[PDB]
Amino acid sequence: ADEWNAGKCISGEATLKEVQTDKDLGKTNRFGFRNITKDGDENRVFGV
Amino acid sequence: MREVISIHVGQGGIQVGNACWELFCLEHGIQPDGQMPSDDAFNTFFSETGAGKHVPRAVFLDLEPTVIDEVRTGTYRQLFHPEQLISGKEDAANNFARGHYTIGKEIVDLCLDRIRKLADNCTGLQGFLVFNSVGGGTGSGLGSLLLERLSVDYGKKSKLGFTIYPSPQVSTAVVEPYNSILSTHSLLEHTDVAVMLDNEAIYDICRRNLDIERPTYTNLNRLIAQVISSLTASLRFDGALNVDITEFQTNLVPYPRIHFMLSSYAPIISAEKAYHEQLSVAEITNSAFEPANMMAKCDPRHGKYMACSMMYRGDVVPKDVNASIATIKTKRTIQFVDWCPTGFKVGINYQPPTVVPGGDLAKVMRAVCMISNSTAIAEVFSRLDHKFDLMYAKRAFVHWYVGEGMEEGEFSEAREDLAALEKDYEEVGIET
Amino acid sequence: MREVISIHVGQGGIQVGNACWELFCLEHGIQPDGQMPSDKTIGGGDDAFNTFFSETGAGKHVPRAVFLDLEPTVIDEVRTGTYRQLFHPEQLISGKEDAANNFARGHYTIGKEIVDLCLDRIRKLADNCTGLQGFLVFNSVGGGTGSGLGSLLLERLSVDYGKKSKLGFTIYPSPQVSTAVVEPYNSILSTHSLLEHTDVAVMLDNEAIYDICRRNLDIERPTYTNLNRLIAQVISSLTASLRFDGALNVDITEFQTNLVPYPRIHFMLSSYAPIISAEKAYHEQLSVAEITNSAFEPANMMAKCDPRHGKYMACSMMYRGDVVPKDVNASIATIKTKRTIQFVDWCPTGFKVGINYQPPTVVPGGDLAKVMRAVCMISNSTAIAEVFSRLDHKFDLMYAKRAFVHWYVGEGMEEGEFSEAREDLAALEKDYEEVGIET
Amino acid sequence: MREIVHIQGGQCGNQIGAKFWEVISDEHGIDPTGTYHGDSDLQLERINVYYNEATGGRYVPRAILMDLEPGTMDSVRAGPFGQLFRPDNFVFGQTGAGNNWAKGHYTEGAELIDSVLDVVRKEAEGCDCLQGFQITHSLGGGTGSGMGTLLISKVREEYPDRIMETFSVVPSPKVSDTVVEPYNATLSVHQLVENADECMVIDNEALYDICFRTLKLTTPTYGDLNHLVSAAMSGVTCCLRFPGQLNSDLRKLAVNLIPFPRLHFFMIGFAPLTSRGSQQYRALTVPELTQQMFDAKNMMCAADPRHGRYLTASALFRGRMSTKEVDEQMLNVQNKNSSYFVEWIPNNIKSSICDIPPKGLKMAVTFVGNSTAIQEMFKRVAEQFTAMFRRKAFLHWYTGEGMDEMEFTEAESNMNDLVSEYQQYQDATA
Ligand SMILES: Nc1nc2c(ncn2[C@@H]2O[C@H](COP(=O)(O)OP(=O)(O)OP(=O)(O)O)[C@@H](O)[C@H]2O)c(=O)[nH]1
Ligand SMILES: Nc1nc2c(ncn2[C@@H]2O[C@H](COP(=O)(O)OP(=O)(O)OP(=O)(O)O)[C@@H](O)[C@H]2O)c(=O)[nH]1
Ligand SMILES: Nc1nc2c(ncn2[C@@H]2O[C@H](COP(=O)(O)OP(=O)(O)O)[C@@H](O)[C@H]2O)c(=O)[nH]1
Ligand SMILES: [Mg+2]
Ligand SMILES: [Mg+2]
Repeated sequence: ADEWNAGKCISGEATLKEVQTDKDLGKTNRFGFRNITKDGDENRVFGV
Repeated sequence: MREVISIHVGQGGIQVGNACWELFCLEHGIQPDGQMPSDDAFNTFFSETGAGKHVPRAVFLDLEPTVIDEVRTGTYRQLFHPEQLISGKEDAANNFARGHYTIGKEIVDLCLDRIRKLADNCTGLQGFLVFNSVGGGTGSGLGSLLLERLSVDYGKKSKLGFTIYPSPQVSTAVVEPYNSILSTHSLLEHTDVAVMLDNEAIYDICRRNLDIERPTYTNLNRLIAQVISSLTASLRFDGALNVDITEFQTNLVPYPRIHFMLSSYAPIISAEKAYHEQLSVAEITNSAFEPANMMAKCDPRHGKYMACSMMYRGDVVPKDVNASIATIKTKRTIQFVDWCPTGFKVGINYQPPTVVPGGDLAKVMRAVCMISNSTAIAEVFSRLDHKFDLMYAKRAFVHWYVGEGMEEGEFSEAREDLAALEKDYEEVGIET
Repeated sequence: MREVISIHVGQGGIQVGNACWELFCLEHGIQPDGQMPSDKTIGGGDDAFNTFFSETGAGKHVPRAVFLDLEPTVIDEVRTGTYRQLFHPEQLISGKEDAANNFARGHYTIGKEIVDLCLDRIRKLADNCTGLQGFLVFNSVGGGTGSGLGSLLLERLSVDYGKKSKLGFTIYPSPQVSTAVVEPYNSILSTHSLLEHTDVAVMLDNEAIYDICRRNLDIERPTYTNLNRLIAQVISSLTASLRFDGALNVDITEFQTNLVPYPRIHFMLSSYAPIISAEKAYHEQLSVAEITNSAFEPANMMAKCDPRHGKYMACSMMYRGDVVPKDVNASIATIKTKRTIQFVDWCPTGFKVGINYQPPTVVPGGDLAKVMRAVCMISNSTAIAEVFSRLDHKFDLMYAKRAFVHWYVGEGMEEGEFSEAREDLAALEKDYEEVGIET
Repeated sequence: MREIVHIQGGQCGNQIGAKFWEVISDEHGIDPTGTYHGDSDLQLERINVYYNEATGGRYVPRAILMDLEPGTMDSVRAGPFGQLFRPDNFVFGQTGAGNNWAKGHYTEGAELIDSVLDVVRKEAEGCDCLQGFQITHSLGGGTGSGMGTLLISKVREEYPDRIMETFSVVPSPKVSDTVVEPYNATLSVHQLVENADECMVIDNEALYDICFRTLKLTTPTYGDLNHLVSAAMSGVTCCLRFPGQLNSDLRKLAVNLIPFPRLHFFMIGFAPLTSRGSQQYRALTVPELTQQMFDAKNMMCAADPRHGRYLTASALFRGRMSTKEVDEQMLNVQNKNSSYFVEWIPNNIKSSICDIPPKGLKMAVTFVGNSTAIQEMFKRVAEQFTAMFRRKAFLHWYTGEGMDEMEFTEAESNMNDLVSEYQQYQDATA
């Protein structure tokens, strides 16, 4: 006269906050380009 | 009274058709189940079943089932006709011979039967729209076979193909030059209008304007769908200067050989920072001709233009359009061929584009969609020819095509046709 | 209203009767003591049991069967067994001295003082019956009392009732494996007797069942009980149509009008499927197509006969369970498309199908597993003449020098019988080989 | 539809399959009794790919176990997830081959293979639309190395159109546990190259190196190696069983990976792999996964990928990730290492995306590559074979069962021709 790792370490623990998909797919989190609209005026076509 | 029939085949065809079809139903107010909650423009894309819901005038085909399967299990299950969704058993697997001579002939009969039972209902058939990714086996083979069969079955009816070509350096498969050239040979003498829709250009667009560092296929297909709706709005919405699909083969084709063109859209812009500016007609139409805004990797600065057809939708005014065209003509960086003194066809519709909830785009009064045919398109044909020749020098991958019914020399005449086509572009481009 | 009378004569007959009556008792839910465990009341609008059991009026039921044997061993054993309260005591006819494997003892010396009692009991049983359909008879041929007494009873009922149908689930000897040495003699004699008295005969030799048990149940040490259970399952699957629902109900009358083209040709060999233990059952498909295909394969025949050496004339297939007629006829069409089974030219259509809605019952302590679908097939074939030819060979080779003849002669049997038995067996095989020719 | 049937032989293939089926059952949420207790609807959508239905509602794998000794299967039946296998499917001999290729391919093989051929024929005809066969075996053992390839030949003679995929554990000269492995390895590869559509080589020494250097746990075991190679097995067909952006089945991979008919030997890899203590420091990003993928030590074979030039390669991504970043990353990888990619076939990398990541993992990558670097395995195997054959050592054992030296000379000539023709393209330029 071998911990929990016995070949099962390929996927273990991994709380869900890791599990959500990346940080953005097909959307921009930049404050200068963020898609979300202004709060007060949700819908009125904004051009001229 | 005016109807158009839509064909989708291949992975890319099905994926882009899905995106087009939520956009159309949201535009016309049809719920996903097909019912209408609360005039008759939808006749172009839908047909009333007699009482209640409306059925889209489309057909989906694929040899590999899973995409049609997820469509049939998705939310739009109640919309499409269950036996309008033709599914095979095994995928052609990037092999054009498999999709053209081995398995596709066993499904082409069912597809033509469905075409008959769709066209019999229609009374004022305008034409055919077809979607298929060229760089795929089943898409290429089935598109070739279907266009060939429909040409003899109908004859002079107008057909438009929205082909997605491989990008200059970014591509998915490793043998797609082969089936792409073969499909070019097939559709060159069978299609009236062919639109270039490579992926990398749209990647660049969504990177530059929307600032999307990591887009997926959904955004690409949404822009493609927006282009389709912009093109088609002229038949379903009243406007000052209407244009029909049949008035494309009579405005955009100087010679029967030259019928490949590329698209552009404006404005494709985000939902917070477009919002400081007026989006005036002059600036939107300048963005339209901005070379980096082309949806294909071809430099319009490298060649002359033959013809440009632009459709405006919104509160645009013909005087402003004319003022913009005068500016474009005066600008020196854009030059036209001598034998085309005027080359701008313009249509105006008062129906502004609709916005899909949760999408990238925003909603504005004005939009323009532009279709250009120009001498510079031959660069992509030359690069594909070069890539083909590099692997054809040592007959790589040829044996698997030979073992599926292809004759050895079938690549030769495709090569000769491509050389003749690029020579024809060169001959057209010269000055008198 | 509809009833069948059962006769079990000989040791093999009794040992098959035990298993078949156990199976019937379990299937109808009657306890071994004979009392129905109540909970079948509420005006009970169905006499599912009159085919085999008749009420005493309050509680117990009695079978419509008679047991005959000359040795009191098995009869007394049954009388003292777990079913002592079930059978009617004096319908257990027991003899005094065994027939000693001799046809003459059972047909010419000792059978007279027993056949009178047996006929009297059969009369008394039939009087209470009101809608008799026919007789089933179980016997072994290679035994003295079996062959002789069965022959005499067949002759007597043939004149007492006449047109009433009778079916014989006889046990003929296997080709090589067998018990006695004198069995060809009394076998030829008994087939002589039954040819012009039995409407339908079924081949039930032992070695085929042995090999079936070896191949399917993977049991290397089988005994007579397993064979008896298989035969009982066959009988129940055949007769369930009279007492259970079905989309195509088939009476016993649909045998002597559908499986027997000519009066002389009424010998058939049966088959049964599926045959799977409890271990391999849950890992299998057990579809209608598979159980139908497995039924026609040669190695599943109840009898040592190779069907590929002969043609087919008439096949009756009964399904029980959740079977679907669409699947039934699809499987039949596939069989017809398949080549290695060929039918006779003058019989273009040759299948009679019946459907029954009661799935087979499972016996505790048994070998078979509980399944939701099963099929029983009865086939008429011209290849059956092989067993008769080989039996004739085994007969005449040792008859050439007159062995064991004195044992029959001194008991009162005329020597001339063997010659005429040889004659009509030759005539029968001639008829079989004549029918097989093409038209 | 387009499902495939699994058949395994030899103790090595049996041990591989025992873990592979366990991994697949865990992925599809099936308990040892064959009853579905999964959670997601996608878990049951394409169960027909590997499983068959039985009465009562249970599932059974369509796998056939075939061998000459009853001990190995008698052991695997007693293990967990051993009840799934069909008892009829087990076929075994009585004597065994004793690591003799002649015994396993000429004397006992011809007599025994009829039953397993009948069983596989029934299984294949049962399927509505067959896709192909997948087989696991080791070339170092006599019985597997011989009877497996004989069965390959027989199945070729019956289904010329289907695709066959083989997972071969080839013997490496460093960690050698058999003294006669060159002989049976060469005799196997002779028939294997002619018939198999796809063969993929695994090396025990490479597995040991991965387990020690990347995983960094003290006691590697055959169970761990089997689990790793089983994950490699599953990743290949995850896309056939789950939806994705660009679905690509085995035939699509065959089209995009094989330029010439005889060059169908592959080298594989799986990402990501990290130690237990470093699980929370790492960040799951496509750059990290591709850097680990194209790493040399991540490979499943001791052959150095930087010793030659890649003819082509493909990657199967699993998870929900953007396509553009994958494409640009692949382009960057092909650009920065242009010297190690053959130049006359542009854009020699295929990528496919599947939307379902493995059990409990964010994102996974399976890499397959056809490269000239595999030639060293064959070269050193041939050196060992010719050294042992020059003195005719251990030769009478093979010659005493109908085999003669003509077969060995032909096999050596064929194998040398293979390696020469395979390196012929290494220095080829346009
Ligand atoms: N723009 C765009 N291109 C796509 C899409 N899907 C596939 N493609 C293109 O199609 C090429 C490969 O062909 P696929 O469409 O994936 O498959 P296919 O056309 O059905 O032909 P098979 O591979 O035989 O099934 C890829 O290189 C992509 O560039 C899509 O949704 N949008
Ligand atoms: N399959 C099967 N055959 C049996 C069974 N019992 C007896 N036999 C057959 O009976 C034949 C011999 O006749 P027995 O039944 O023993 O005796 P018997 O028919 O009463 O005639 P005797 O001997 O004169 O009393 C044997 O060859 C067996 O084939 C049985 O339980 N199962
Ligand atoms: N990965 C792995 N390889 C194994 C295992 N058992 C044996 N092997 C390999 O099998 C090779 C020996 O082959 P052998 O057992 O003689 O094959 P057989 O003759 O068909 O049984 C060795 O080189 C081992 O690397 C296992 O459990 N896992
Ligand atoms: Mg596809
Ligand atoms: Mg007796």
